[PDB]
Amino acid sequence: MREIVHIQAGQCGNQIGAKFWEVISDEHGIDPTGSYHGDSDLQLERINVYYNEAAGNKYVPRAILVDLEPGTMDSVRSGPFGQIFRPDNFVFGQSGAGNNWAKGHYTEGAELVDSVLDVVRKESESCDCLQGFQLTHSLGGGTGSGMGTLLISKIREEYPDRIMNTFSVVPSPKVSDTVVEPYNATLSVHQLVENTDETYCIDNEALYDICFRTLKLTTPTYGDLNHLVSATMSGVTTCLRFPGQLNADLRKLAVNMVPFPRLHFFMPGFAPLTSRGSQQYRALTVPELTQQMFDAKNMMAACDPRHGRYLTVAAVFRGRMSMKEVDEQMLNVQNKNSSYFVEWIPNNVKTAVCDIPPRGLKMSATFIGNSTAIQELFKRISEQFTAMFRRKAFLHWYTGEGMDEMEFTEAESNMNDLVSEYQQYQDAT
Amino acid sequence: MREIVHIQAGQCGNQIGAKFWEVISDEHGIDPTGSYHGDSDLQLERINVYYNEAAGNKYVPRAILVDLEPGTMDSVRSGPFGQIFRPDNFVFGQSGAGNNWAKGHYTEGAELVDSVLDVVRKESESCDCLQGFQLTHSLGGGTGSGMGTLLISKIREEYPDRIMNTFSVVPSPKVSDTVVEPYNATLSVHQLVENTDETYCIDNEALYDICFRTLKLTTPTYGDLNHLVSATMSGVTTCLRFPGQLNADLRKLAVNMVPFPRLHFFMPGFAPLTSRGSQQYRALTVPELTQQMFDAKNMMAACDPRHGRYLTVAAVFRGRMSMKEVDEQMLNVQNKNSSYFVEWIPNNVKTAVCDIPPRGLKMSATFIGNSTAIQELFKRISEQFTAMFRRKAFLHWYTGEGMDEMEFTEAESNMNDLVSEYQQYQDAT
Amino acid sequence: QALSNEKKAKKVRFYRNGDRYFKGIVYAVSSDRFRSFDALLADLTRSLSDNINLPQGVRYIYTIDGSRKIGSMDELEEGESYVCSSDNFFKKVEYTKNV
Ligand SMILES: Nc1nc2c(ncn2[C@@H]2O[C@H](COP(=O)(O)OP(=O)(O)O)[C@@H](O)[C@H]2O)c(=O)[nH]1
Ligand SMILES: Nc1nc2c(ncn2[C@@H]2O[C@H](COP(=O)(O)OP(=O)(O)O)[C@@H](O)[C@H]2O)c(=O)[nH]1
Repeated sequence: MREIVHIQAGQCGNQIGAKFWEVISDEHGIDPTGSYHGDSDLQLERINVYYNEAAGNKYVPRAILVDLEPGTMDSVRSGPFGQIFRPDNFVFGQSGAGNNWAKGHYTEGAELVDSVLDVVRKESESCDCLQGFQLTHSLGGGTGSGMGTLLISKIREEYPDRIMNTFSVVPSPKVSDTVVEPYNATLSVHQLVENTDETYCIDNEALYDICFRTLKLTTPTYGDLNHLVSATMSGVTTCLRFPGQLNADLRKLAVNMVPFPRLHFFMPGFAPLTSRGSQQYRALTVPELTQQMFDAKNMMAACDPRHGRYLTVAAVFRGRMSMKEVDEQMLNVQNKNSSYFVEWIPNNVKTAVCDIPPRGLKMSATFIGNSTAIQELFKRISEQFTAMFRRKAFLHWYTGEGMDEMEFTEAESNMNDLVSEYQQYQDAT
Repeated sequence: MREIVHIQAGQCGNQIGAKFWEVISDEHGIDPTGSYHGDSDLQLERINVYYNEAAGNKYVPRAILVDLEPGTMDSVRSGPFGQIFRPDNFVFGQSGAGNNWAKGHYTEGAELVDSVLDVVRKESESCDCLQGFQLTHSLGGGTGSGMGTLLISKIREEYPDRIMNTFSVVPSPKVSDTVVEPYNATLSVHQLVENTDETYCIDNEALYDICFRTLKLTTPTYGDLNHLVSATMSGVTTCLRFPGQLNADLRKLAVNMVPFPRLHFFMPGFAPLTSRGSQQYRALTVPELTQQMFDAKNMMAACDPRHGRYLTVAAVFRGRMSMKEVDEQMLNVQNKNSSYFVEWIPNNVKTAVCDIPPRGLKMSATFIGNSTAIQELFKRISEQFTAMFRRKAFLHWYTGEGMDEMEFTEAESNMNDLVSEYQQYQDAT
Repeated sequence: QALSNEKKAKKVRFYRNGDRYFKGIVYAVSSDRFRSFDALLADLTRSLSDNINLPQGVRYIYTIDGSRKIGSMDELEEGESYVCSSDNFFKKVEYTKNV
């Protein structure tokens, strides 16, 4: 039971997912053919959460792949672990997004969403007891922001109680991959605050720093950046796929991390992260995993947590370890750092301990932290939105697709209704 | 006992039958010479239904082949499994149909039907206990529509209690193989509603979609289209040729599917239909066979069943399977789809389970469904008939063969008496 | 002036003739995308008929009532649905019910 349907969208959502299913297959021991080559029987006990058993002892992923041009789906099926996906799940159109939200959500999104939901409904009626979905997209482009938020608004009308978490890629503050990325992010957060349950904000700029300052990589390609995100995605549901001492899932984190139904934007973090030649000058103990999570140089969003306050903090530990050693380190970082946590929530640290480590290490952790330091992330989108909208530039590519200015005004007013909440609950008593 | 006499007619009725006897011979293990090369003794137990044992352990088919020109019979005897038919059964004339119903039913039909019925009467007096006939023709051409309906009107005067089922090929809505195909279909349904017991309506357009959307064939020739019809023809009588758990035949389907003696036009459907490279990404279970039958992209008539209501539904399963697993899937598709079935018939699903699969698969099904969604099929014939008849065009090729306008008026009035019944019983209570 | 003449898309709906089970896809009808009325019928070809409707294709667009054959694109308006037919004969069913 408790199955998860995986949905991908856009160019970035595929290349995270094409690395994500390479990590899941190595934890459960799946070849690129689709057979099984494990050693212990714990890998086949909970195999139904990400895999459907096909005929002939082959396991295929429960993945749904969406794009508007076939240029990125052609590289996914031809790469490694690309023969494992079912060929019916590759749903793709011929027009293309054009790096445009209006062509992703209104014009070419409507011609495709009736064919995608024939695959979502078929996979959801095949599972025994559905846990909840998950989505991998990016707020910068057109398909991951237009087609990605269109799928959530149609799913939530059909499944109003299942959880729905998105692994978004929030655009970096310094460099800009897209000229119109403030428009594609402002018109997407307006959809995510009313239709999701929890959201993982990831910045590209915070991932280039970890590969440069912490891991000391010379030439980090996207095979090295997306490998860190896929370790965090598996690290959230790792208490659902393996037996543990204190178990969690996608529902217990949606209760213990979200106190108000609009404040559900997180920031992720993985530990341990050692360099190539510095993984022998280090002891792998629980007080080493603790003091590597909470510092600012290990976050995945480009925002220092010292500017704000933590509301809720989740720490998902993996591997065999003493529970006294975990329950003391989480307490010690809460007493001495008593200003950076919040006052009106006592004991705001959630602990989850699994048993099976990732392939290669001895123990590992995963940091899922909420904060009011992401109000700096929504000031920079809202400042760059109002800098472009007051001249009404890059607007005839949006108005020409059947859109008015009131769509923008209610989008930016919703974001300033979100900034006035993180500033409100930061200064409570 | 329970023998079946097979009758073919026209160009299309031969090339379905010449593929049909290639599938029956592979289930019973018959070489193209006519000998036997089986392995188990279950293939010779019920061999008498489609075969007469000749002298020297050779089995010849009980087939009667009718045409008006020798151009198509020359290709049947020269192809594979063409040496198996008896040379006396090739009854053919020298004139030719001319793609004309009046030359098929009145002028050249009368010069041939006295020679065909010398072969029908000889084969029917040689069987022990006759079950019923079957016919393969097409409503578009001249021989399959004129000579084909003339044989039924002469048989029913001689055998008033034996069943008589026709595998017609109803013309497609979009393209048109024949200019006068509304005349050859309107003047044939008027004969079939008074002289048959059940009729399988098959459209060509719904078979091109299955070879393009479901099987993913690049170049589907008629060897690939007629192979699907021949699998459905054998799938109806497959509970008569092999032992089973819940047995059916051509009589139990004629009782459980036909509630009124004018409503006997069906739509067929076969399952499973896998692609060439997608037959490994699929589990062959009973809930996979169920949800592949009832959707609209697997029918063989060009009409969506969602436009109307199912009166009766037959599902003939093949292969070893649990009866609890079949009796629950048929119930589950009846409770949740409670609007698309009819109200005044409770438990309108007929189940038949055989034991021996087709050659190559592990289990298979066959869908024999009645619906009021075929009223769209008779609106399009009646609209195209009245569009051509009100100008009285293409009429001197019919009136010149001894025919009046009252033959047409009582034909089209009978069809609108058929459309006013499917609209009547769709909105009952 | 730089804020130009407000190139806007009409949000119109296109039902298809006879098919009672259809909703109508909202198009971006604008003066930028279709220079002539005859170019609008070309986009109606692929996105209305898929398997079962319209053998003659897309010829005669009627009103939602309908009693007026639509002329140029200036005969259209903003925010009204339309029925797309392909013959001189018009089928009178309830199109705009249950949008
Ligand atoms: N982390 C990561 N981000 C990527 C990758 N490829 C593209 N992106 C991000 O995707 C965004 C560009 O949008 P795009 O992927 O083309 O989406 P689309 O235009 O909607 O199809 C930028 O924010 C890029 O940083 C990748 O391999 N890894
Ligand atoms: N499925 C199928 N239909 C066929 C085939 N050959 C002809 N037809 C159909 O037969 C009709 C044409 O009539 P025809 O076969 O010549 O019959 P006749 O004119 O009465 O001898 C059309 O509806 C064709 O689609 C075939 O091999 N397979």
